Amino acid sequence: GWSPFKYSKGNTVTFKTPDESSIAYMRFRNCVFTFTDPKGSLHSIDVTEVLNNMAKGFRDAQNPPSSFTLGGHCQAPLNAFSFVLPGVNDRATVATADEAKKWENCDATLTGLQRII
Amino acid sequence: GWSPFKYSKGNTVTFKTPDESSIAYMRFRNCVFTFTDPKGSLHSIDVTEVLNNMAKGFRDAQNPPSSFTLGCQAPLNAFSFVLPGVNDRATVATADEAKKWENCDATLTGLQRII
Repeated sequence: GWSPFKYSKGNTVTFKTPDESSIAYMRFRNCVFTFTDPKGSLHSIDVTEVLNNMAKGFRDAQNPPSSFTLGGHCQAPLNAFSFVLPGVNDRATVATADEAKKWENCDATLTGLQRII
Repeated sequence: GWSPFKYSKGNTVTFKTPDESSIAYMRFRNCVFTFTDPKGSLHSIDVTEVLNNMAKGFRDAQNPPSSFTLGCQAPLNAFSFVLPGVNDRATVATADEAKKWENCDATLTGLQRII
């Protein structure tokens, strides 16, 4: 059965199987990343397949993990840049660490449903 | 005020000012790119700022055109805009997989105006 989840700005976003079985069988539906920009406007994007692809990336793991964490190598907390919306928060549109500094107090949320098959 | 537009699969997508003025003053609102994948599932993306950014690319021009065309030019198709994780080049990375998208539907709707 599907289980909704909700993360907010600053969360370390870790997705875990309920019984420590393999993360590669974790599936997602209706996942929406929402954020504000420095002018205060809202942006949203469906990131369901990004998340499904992340779980499927563990298919070949010999020692299969029971979780995966969004940050990357530094478990980067959820912020306006956690998922790319082309034209808004991509590094062509925000091409500097200084330019990205303006987005430091913008809100961000991640909601969706997960399950294991 | 804002004017609606709508483009369908295989249309040549050209945005044109109505008075032959510079296209760098065209702006967009509520632009959504929708497409189907080879399995039949529907996908959508907000492409409002992608389109604003194309128009903005003409701000510095000495002799700006009165139009720009999504593009030589490629008619609207499932790859006309990128939805990360679905139709990007890391996800559809081989020629046999790309071929499966050839018949997929694609639609572009939004509002436009001169500012």
